[PDB]
Amino acid sequence: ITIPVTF
Amino acid sequence: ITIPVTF
Amino acid sequence: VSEIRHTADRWRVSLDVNHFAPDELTVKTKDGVVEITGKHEERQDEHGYISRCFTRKYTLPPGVDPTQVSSSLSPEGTLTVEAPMP
Amino acid sequence: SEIRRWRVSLDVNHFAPDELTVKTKDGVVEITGKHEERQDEHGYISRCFTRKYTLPPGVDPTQVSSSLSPEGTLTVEAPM
Repeated sequence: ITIPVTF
Repeated sequence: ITIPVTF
Repeated sequence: VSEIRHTADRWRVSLDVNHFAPDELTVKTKDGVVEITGKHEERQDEHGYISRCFTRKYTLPPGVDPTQVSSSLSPEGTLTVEAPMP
Repeated sequence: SEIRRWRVSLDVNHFAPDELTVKTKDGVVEITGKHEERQDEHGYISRCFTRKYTLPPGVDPTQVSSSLSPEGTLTVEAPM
């Protein structure tokens, strides 16, 4: 389950 | 350790 | 992590809180509810900076007096909350 | 729950994908897992944590990716 990553 | 309780 | 350990006429629960320090724990009781909070601010551990919070609520059986609720911490980070029955 | 390209393991079994967030700021990845009070086998429980890691110098902040294993282990990884 490829969870987002915000920057 | 004898932890106290808040009522 | 959590163990129900009632005895004949004595309410009793156990909880694994090994990550917390005695002063990072709070046990609070009100109207048939026992309330456990574990909490520490951001601090270093081996892998970096960790901050934890949890709140655990147990329902207290009727008749039980929140004046009588007590606690204790084992050296191995297990918190126990007990209370006797009327 | 350790650090091993650059990658980190982490146990978040008690958290759901929408209760987790991953963010990168200032050469630091920040992992937050929060769930509001929910009933369990013993009563009610609410949990929160924030975990920070400093990114190694080579690492590009925009390339950092994340994936949660379905049995409750979160990994965060990037290459250099």
